[PDB]
Amino acid sequence: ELFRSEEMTLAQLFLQSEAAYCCVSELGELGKVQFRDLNPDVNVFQRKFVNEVRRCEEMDRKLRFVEKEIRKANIPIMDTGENPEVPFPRDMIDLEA
Amino acid sequence: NNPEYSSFFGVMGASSAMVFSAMGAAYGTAKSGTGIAAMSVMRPELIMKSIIPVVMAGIIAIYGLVVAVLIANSLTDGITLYRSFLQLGAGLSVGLSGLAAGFAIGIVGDAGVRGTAQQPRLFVGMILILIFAEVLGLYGLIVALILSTK
Amino acid sequence: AHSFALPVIIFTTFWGLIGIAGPWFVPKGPNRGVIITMLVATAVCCYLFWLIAILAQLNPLFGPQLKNETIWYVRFLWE
Amino acid sequence: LCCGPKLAACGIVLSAWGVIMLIMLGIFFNVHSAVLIEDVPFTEKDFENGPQNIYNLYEQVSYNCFIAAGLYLLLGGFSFCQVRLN
Amino acid sequence: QFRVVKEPLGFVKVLQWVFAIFAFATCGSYTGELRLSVECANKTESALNIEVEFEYPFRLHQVYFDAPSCVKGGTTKIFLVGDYSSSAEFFVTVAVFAFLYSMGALATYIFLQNKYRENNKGPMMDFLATAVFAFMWLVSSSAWAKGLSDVKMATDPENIIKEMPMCRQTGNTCKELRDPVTSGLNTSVVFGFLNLVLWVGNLWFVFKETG
Amino acid sequence: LRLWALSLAHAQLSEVLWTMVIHIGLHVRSLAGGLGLFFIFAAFATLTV
Amino acid sequence: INPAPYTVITFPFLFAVMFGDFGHGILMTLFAVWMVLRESRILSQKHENEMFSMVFSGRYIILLMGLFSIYTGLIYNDCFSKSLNIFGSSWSVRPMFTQGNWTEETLLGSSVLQLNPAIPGVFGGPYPFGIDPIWNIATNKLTFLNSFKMKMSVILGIIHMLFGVSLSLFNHIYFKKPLNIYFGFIPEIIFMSSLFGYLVILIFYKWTAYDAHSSRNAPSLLIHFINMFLFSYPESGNAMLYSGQK
Repeated sequence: ELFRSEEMTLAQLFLQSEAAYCCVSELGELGKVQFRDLNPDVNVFQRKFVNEVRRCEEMDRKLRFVEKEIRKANIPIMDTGENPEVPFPRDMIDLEA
Repeated sequence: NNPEYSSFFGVMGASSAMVFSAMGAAYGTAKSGTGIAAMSVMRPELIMKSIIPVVMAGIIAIYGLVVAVLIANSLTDGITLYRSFLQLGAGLSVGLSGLAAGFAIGIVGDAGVRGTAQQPRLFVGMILILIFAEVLGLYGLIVALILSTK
Repeated sequence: AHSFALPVIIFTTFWGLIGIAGPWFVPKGPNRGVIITMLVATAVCCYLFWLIAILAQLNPLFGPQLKNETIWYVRFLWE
Repeated sequence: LCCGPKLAACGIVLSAWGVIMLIMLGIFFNVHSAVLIEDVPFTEKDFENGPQNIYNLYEQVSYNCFIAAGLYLLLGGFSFCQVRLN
Repeated sequence: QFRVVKEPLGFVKVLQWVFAIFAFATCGSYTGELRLSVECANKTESALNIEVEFEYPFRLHQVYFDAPSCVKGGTTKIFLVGDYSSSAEFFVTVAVFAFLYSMGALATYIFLQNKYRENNKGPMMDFLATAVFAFMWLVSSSAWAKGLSDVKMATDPENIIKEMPMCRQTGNTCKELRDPVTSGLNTSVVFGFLNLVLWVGNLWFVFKETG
Repeated sequence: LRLWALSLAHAQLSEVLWTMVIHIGLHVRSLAGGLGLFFIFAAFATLTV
Repeated sequence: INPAPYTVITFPFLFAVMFGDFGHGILMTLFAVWMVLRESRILSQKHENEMFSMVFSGRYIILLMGLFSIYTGLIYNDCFSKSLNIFGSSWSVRPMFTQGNWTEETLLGSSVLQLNPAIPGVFGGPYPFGIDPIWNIATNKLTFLNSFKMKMSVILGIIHMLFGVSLSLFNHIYFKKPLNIYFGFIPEIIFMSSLFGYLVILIFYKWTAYDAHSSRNAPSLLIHFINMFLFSYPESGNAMLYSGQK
């Protein structure tokens, strides 16, 4: 006996969307499950979640601008850590607002 | 006892070795330099990191000497008629092998280095093929040594 | 002067003992299998290449040569 | 301050490797009397008498290594002194 | 303190130190000479005085002597046999190492008594270090015994004269003049044997003291 | 045989480097022996690295 | 099949046999430990030099190569084209003027001369560890340092092709495909072994077959293989190896 490639197989998944937000958050926290696309013929922008996509984009742009400001302020970062501190509220939207 | 015109072939081999080796290294430096000039306008920060083929041309150069110093040290003012033709063959073989390896390494390096200026990550296969062209020169040095063995 | 049976015997027992005893003394673990494989592999490659290395000087078919300064020097050297 | 560690770490490692190399080499020249197995070339032409002058010449050859070894100690000292400046 | 000075450990350790600094020191500077003559049939070509010197590390294998060949006025060089610097070099080099370690141990005894009486752990280190040194002393004593016996029936003039290629012809008579003196060899092996047995005694005392 | 070739080439290039740098540094006088060893050995180090 | 666990070792030792220098291996291991002991200090640092990023990404590979280069340098008994007196000389050619019929022709004359292994009192057994330094001091050392290293590299490659072949049979065990094994794998192993096993056994036998007293009528090194493939077996000077080998 020796070590071959590992073992894994497709298993379906039912989940209510409201709890699915937190479900996929946790699944990504674990990092140990693949993902795939089940609706290939539809366009990426036709998935209708592009609203979340471009609001992510605009927070990204705002954060880039304040990053440039801080680089002009020449204030170094400290990296306190605590990597798992990303919660799941809708309060993030008006916080970034 | 021996016939005259003994050292002629030995010295001729010694000269031809370096002449052809230097000529190959010259063409290598040619192609490399013009390639760096070609790419540098848009990627000024890759210029130091894109300096591979020239030092490889210098490795064909250090090969030139290892063979030049060997043939020079073996040279004396007396030959048994066996080392004369031997030295000539060694010099011709090593010189032209350096020439051909320099030609290959130069043009392929120019093409590759001036091509990676757009796509960064393909850069490694350039060194792969380049140093295969270098192992060609290594084979040249091999035959030089086995020829000086006798 | 030197022997061949004594050196070949001592080193083959050394490396064979290393290889055979390798797997057993390791405690149970997930790193155990890979360690066993690399230990047996290094044992075998080292041992075979050592066999050819020691055979390199066995039953010579030709006698080396030397210089004349080397003649007198080696004559007045060891032994 | 002057002569920062960026341009002196190379000097430190070079001096360390050089002192160890030179000390071992001098040990080989002295103790082994420079057997041909470790050192073929010499500096003389006439050996009419015997090995005593060869041994003496190898003794002074082994002596010649100490000066360079101490020089490398001195270079390492200067390099480390420059590194200590910050 | 004086209590440990009166304790056998300090006196005993100092005793082995003085025995060693006598023994290996004398071993490192021994020397001697033996004399020979090859009084061939012709007085003009005969040899009456030959000197050959032996000295530390006792590498008899490259010792030699140049004597007239007695054939038409020639001369030949002949080299003795026997390589004894392996065992001897091992013994003296490791004896120097043991001397340095003895200096360190004595320094720890006299200056670091407080760090010596803590946890009774360093005594164990000293114990197995001395045990390795004692095993070494035994094996090197055996090697030196075999070496000195080999030297004993190697330096005998019968071996070299039967090695003399040109003494087989009539008229080539050759008598040893001054025989070699081997006081150094048996004195030194006696010194080493005393050191070995006394280090064994030290080991036993340390085994009885570390409790 | 190309592994053998690389090993051969390495051995001979190291030998010629030794004969070119270290062997030429051999003279009786200590005045230059203890001084020029600096630059000859620095050259050896740079060439090998 | 995952050949990676075996590759863990199979890479560094080839790197080492190619890289035949002890001291260079010491320097490589010095660099490797300088990187490894600075693991955390390098994790905190950012790899601005991407070449250094690749170098760090495989330290373990680097230190494996370093250790195996040290090992190869040790067993070669070569270090910057020099060797040190560790074991005995292992030749001990004392009789040259005596037992060998020579007195004096040195200096201007007899500059170079070969010695006869046949004469007794000149052989000191094989050198226990590594190449005998007689080759290091010798002038035509390269002539025969070719031959055994040639054969050595060949032997190595043959062994590797052997177990590499066996791996495919293992693969076919785990797929349960005897269709491609019955008229398949076994013929490959027979075809490969019949030639390379023959070559390696020929060489092991040739090594200890003959001695210095039969040197000037001994078999060649490789020409007999060429004759074997040529189908031509003249009896003139047939250097017979074992009885009935035809």
